[PDB]
Amino acid sequence: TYNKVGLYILSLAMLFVFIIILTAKIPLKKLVLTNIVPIVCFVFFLFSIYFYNRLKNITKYNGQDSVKITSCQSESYESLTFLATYIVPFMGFSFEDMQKNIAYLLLVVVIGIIFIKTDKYYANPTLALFGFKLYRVNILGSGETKNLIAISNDVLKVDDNVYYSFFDEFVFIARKKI
Amino acid sequence: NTYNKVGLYILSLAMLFVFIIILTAKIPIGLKKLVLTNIVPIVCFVFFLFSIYFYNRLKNITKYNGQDSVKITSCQSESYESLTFLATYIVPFMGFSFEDMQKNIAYLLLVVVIGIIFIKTDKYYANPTLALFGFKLYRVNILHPGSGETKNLIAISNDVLKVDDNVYYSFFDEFVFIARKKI
Amino acid sequence: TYNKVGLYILSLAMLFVFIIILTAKIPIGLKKLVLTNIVPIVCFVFFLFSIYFYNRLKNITKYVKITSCQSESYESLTFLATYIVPFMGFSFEDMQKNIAYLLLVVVIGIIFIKTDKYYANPTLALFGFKLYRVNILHPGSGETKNLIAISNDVLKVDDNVYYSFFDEFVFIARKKI
Amino acid sequence: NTYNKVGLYILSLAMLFVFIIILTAKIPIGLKKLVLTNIVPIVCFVFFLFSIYFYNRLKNITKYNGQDSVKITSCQSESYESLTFLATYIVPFMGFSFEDMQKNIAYLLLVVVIGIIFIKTDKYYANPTLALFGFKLYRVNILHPGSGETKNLIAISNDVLKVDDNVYYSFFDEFVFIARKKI
Ligand SMILES: CCCCCCCCCCC(CCCCCCCCCC)(CO[C@@H]1O[C@H](CO)[C@@H](O[C@H]2O[C@H](CO)[C@@H](O)[C@H](O)[C@H]2O)[C@H](O)[C@H]1O)CO[C@@H]1O[C@H](CO)[C@@H](O[C@H]2O[C@H](CO)[C@@H](O)[C@H](O)[C@H]2O)[C@H](O)[C@H]1O
Repeated sequence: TYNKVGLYILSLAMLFVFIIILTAKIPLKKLVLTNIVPIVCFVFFLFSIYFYNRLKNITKYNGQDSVKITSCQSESYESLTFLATYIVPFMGFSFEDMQKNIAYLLLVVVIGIIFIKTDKYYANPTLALFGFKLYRVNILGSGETKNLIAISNDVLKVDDNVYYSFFDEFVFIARKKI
Repeated sequence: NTYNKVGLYILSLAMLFVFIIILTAKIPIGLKKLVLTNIVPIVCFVFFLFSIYFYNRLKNITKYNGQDSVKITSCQSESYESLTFLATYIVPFMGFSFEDMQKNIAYLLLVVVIGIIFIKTDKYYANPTLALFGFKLYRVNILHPGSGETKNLIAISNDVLKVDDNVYYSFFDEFVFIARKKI
Repeated sequence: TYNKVGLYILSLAMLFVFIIILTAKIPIGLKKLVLTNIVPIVCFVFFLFSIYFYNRLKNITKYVKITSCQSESYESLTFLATYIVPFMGFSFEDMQKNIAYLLLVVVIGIIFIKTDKYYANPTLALFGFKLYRVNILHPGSGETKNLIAISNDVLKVDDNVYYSFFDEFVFIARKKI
Repeated sequence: NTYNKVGLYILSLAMLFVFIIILTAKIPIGLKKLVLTNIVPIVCFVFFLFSIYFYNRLKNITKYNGQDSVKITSCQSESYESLTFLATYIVPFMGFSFEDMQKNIAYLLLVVVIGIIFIKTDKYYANPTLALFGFKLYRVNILHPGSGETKNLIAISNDVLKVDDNVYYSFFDEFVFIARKKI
């Protein structure tokens, strides 16, 4: 599953637009040699667009059905991920001096280690602009399935057809068939 | 009615505008020069009159000529998340230097992006600066007499909501509304 | 009982030591040297006021049965409100920054603490103070409930202490041998 | 036993020393005045070597053998108090450009006073930087085969603790200890 790093690029997906705005020493290969982080962020933005297309067409396949939807509930977001991965790199990447961005980019490592769990890096509140929503679904053929938090592009009513992909053993992708 | 939805968010960020005009302004007549070196203070002042306008709108929205008297069955205090304060107000006090307009453009884009996120994830009342203007969250259950029943609605009002007293309503979405006490 | 400002000044006692170290600009000394550092003069006057309030709070209680006794679990949010943010604001070399940080002190005053439990700053624990939750029973009708004590010493069930009532929720007491 | 307590607190304040060393360090035969010019990274390097010395000391407090075996009756998770991260780490990140030694002396007094409250109020293990070195809190009801039974003690350990397994006690106060898994 190489798409696991695809969601994390799609998790940020708009911070790379901010670094283009923030660090841009525009007035030739000299201008290419003066700023490098804009080029890296542009490559990552293009990769984010490609992973968005892959996540868009990744649910359309020949997989012969998952389940009818059983009892489920909403999840909502964790704002600590948005304070960790989005505000602090934004403050790191605008200070100049070459010596403060290293400190703030180590602070984001410290917050990512000690304040949030390893598996809960997919619950980014930035991943709400692209029509995404999580529902915790108890899937019950397929078999018994519990504690599987599903990424969905629409609402999830009960007792209806749904196609599935798989992302991890905690998370997966679902699309509603009518 | 999503126009007032972004308006609650822009009302809950007026003290940020006050912090910006306090932190930024360079007051020593002058006409063009005083306008030119202070563009961020007058922009945040325009945003401040926008927030005052939306305060006037949120005060006047309740008397909508409906005269409804929906009663209260269960009510309990919700409180704010108290991280939405840290998500919008930690920015100008972490050392952000308002020197070039590129950084101010990036900051305004961050405010717009965080507003779109907070609108879409149903966290536009979660900012704890809403209690500064006076607004208390109550998880309340209205009766809606004679035409059905609702469940698990979040109400914002500037007065105390006890149990079993009829109120008005002014809905934002299907989940969030605003009441005031009948007198 | 105006002594609520007595405990508030004693709560910020070690803060005024910081501002003396921080914002003083002492290098021949004239009256001008006194008049530039007006803020250290006010902080020193408040420090002597805190010394007086320490000497007064040493013997406020002058000349009962205790039922419940639980720990209080000191809140750190009052420490983030009134201690580290004025220390941030008071060293920035221009007036607008401390004005802004004092305004944020006001904001993380009213909008966060819901200030009736402002007494529980952990700087008081430096000055030999401990907090306990108590229900009082006495032949003074014992009617007060959900009472919280601030003391220099530990308490337990049925401990003879002298009440020195402070507010609706607060008193000061020590045990009797 | 307060020496081990302030050792645990100064082990918690380790990435702050690393952050100060990163944040203020002047990168520019006779070049021997660099110790005089760069005094803050030198004293923070001395502090960092001290912090790793208390870490190496705390790694083998439980190595002291006395044939210790006590049976754990219950286990939970307490988790670090999230607010105490902001009380010791917000100083070099909410501004505070390092300057003449008056401000550094004030910051040293603030760190010392922070330690003086945090020892007295029993919130030295509450710092969440301790999980970076690897430490998981477990509220344990532990029964001693001996004089009596103890209740509601907070345990710090480098291993995961299950139900009914034996540990080694290294009591700081009567409330906390650092333990290792029986093997
Ligand atoms: C401008 C400068 C000053 C501003 C200060 C303003 C206040 C800021 C404090 C904010 C803050 C931590 C933020 C940490 C900093 C983040 C990195 C910082 C980066 C910069 C370097 C602490 O907030 C405080 O936390 C205390 C302990 O949590 C709590 O006390 C309590 O004591 C008793 C229990 O011991 C108890 O009995 C008592 O009832 C309480 O009261 C306090 O009431 C509360 O105010 C809030 O964090 C909280 O905890 C989580 C995260 O850990 C996180 O939510 C999680 O849990 C939810 C439960 O449902 C769940 O719903 C969420 O899904 C989940 O995710 C949220 O964030 C927030 O819920």
